Amino acid sequence: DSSVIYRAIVTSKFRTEKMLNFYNSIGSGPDKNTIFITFGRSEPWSSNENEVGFAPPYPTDSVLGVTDMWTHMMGTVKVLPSMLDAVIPRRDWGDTRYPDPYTFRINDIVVCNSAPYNATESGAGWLVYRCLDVPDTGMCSIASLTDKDECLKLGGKWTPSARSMTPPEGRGDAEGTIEPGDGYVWEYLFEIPPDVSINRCTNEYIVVPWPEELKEDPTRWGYEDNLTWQQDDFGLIYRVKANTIRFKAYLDSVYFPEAALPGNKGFRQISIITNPLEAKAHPNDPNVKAEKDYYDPEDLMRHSGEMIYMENRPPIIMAMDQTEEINILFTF
Amino acid sequence: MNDSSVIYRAIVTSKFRTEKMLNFYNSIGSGPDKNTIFITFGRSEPWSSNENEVGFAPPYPTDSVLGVTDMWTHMMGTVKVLPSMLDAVIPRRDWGDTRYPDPYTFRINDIVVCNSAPYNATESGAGWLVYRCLDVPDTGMCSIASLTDKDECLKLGGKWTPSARSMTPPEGRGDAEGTIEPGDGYVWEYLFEIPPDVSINRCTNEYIVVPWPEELKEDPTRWGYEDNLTWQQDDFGLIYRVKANTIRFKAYLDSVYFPEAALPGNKGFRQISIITNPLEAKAHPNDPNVKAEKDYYDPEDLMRHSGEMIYMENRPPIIMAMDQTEEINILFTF
Amino acid sequence: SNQYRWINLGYTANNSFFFDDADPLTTYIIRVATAAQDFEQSDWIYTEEFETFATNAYTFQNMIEMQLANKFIQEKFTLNNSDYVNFNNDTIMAALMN
Repeated sequence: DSSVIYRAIVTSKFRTEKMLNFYNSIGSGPDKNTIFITFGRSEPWSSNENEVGFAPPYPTDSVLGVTDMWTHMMGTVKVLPSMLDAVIPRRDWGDTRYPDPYTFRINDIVVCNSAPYNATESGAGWLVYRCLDVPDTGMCSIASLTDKDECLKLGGKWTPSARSMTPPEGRGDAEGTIEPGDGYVWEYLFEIPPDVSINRCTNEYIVVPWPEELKEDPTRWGYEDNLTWQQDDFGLIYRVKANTIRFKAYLDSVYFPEAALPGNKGFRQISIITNPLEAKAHPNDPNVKAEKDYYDPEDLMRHSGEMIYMENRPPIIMAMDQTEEINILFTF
Repeated sequence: MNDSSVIYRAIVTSKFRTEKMLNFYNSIGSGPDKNTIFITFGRSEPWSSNENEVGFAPPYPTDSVLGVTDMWTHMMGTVKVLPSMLDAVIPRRDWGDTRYPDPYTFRINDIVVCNSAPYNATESGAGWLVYRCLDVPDTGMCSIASLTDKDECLKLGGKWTPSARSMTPPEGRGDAEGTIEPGDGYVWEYLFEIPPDVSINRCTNEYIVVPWPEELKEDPTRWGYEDNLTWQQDDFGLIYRVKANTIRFKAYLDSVYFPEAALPGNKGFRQISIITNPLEAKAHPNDPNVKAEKDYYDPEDLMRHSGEMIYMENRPPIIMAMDQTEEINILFTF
Repeated sequence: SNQYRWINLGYTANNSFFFDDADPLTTYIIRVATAAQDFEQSDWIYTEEFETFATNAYTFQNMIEMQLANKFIQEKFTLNNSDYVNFNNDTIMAALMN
């Protein structure tokens, strides 16, 4: 083939913006989408449900698959923007329950300061660091090569063969070097207040703030001090390359009118629909867009709004305890 | 995880691919919150010894800042992409053209255009009417992809090549509610209107434009609604029903806006990016800062590395001689 | 892929269809796939290259008073030649054997 050829790749930063686009898209007024979570499907399918494996009916996106859904919907909850949050993969420094506790690739964000085996500063904060460099020893990445720098040119991912003693101790970029001792040049990036970490962060993911909550104070997030050639560089959601978002809601918040049915027989399939219209008595009424807080699905028009996601799952009967949690973590 | 006791099934459907796209365009607007877009132009360096030729290609860019930084070094000028220029598209299949491989056929769910041309022209006061798609293939004669055959195997299997031609594929605006079925089989489902003005402008040899909601909901009868009772079913808007799921924006690079650069010999070597929400020179560094609203900013005044780079590309020569405008088409599925 | 051809045996709405023919000491290599209305076909899966046996076998139950002619066994069952006597078709008969 002889022709002009161009080699192009979308940057990862495109994703985080797209993520930032789904957030802010939640609001009351028009042009702001409103998402609902739906459960429903009270009646059991087959008899092999409640057994092991066996799979559910695989859900389809056709019109027939939507119609029945609206007939079985037991209840719904409206997602408010507050209960949605950004998230990133968390690597706790020097934790033995996750791979490579003492070793780190060229750039990997790693939280420290939480749990005793990493100490660094006190006054909590759950400090986080990007790690800009590594000791040079040990064979790494493509083919053989030998040395770090040559392995850093020609692409490559260099894994240090020397355990990194002690966590990153400082508040500012490139905390390594400056002493005969080893370690490598971690770079502070923000902080996580203790109050949010007990709620908003699970052990799989650590929250990173929306470029909003960083306003109405930065300090709570330990971002109060920064180089910032720009007046702000305010949103750091780009700095981490945060690729994903996470939802959380308590099942006490979802609204079941019947209130004895979801408990006795589980909701077998969950789907999330967008922009439902309110109940219209007859096609004599103008189209209104759904607001307030609960919506017994009787008050939702059938096929009223489009549905981005369907799940089919075995019965997942729910206890009425005031804590059980939805997750539904989006990867945008 | 793997092979868990419980096994669940999740479609993610189509619409999420489209609805996510809508949120992208739904804020391009003017203000602090609306994060406008800017395309950008390229490198002056011969880029290699073998530069102009067919074989070989620019080196693959890198997402790392080490590659982000060289653009603002090697870049000249940024055209702006207005909200009006970006557009959502569809492959534009049309019946009757001999140039494209299969003249009619158009199996099961496919988008057609007619009345666009010599061969397909009918009933034209409306220009292109035709974004309507096929509801059902015609009766039998479908020999489909595997062994089995009959009007059955679409369900357990693939798609039908009906083997019979279609005739009179033009159609009225449509039947009340559900739509027309003029000939043998080949039921047709009428999909919007597409007036002629937007056609000759914002369509192309490939693809086609679909309106966004907030236009049609604003104005029926230009794009031609109120025939559709299924409209009041789910508000106006319909970018979903078309299953658009793709977005492209374009930019006009006119050598007049960049009179420097455009001299006898400019070689415009590769690099043509995209970006978001840049900022002004700021004069002396201490100051407030402003969102950048003015077209064709020069590379200087942009606060080197302001905003975040959302795209990258390398096209080895281009040309960019004076008086020859440049039209860049870039197509995303987001 | 230089061989095997393939032979479609049809489709089924439940797992585990029962197959016939397959002349002895030949065939082998079954393969299956799944499909639906809205989904693209999955990938084929092969089973452990089996092989058919020499003749056939049966163990049948009936009254202890009744006995079976060895031809009716050999023709219809252990050699699997149908149409010998098809109880769905033929008229049979009965005689009193003094």
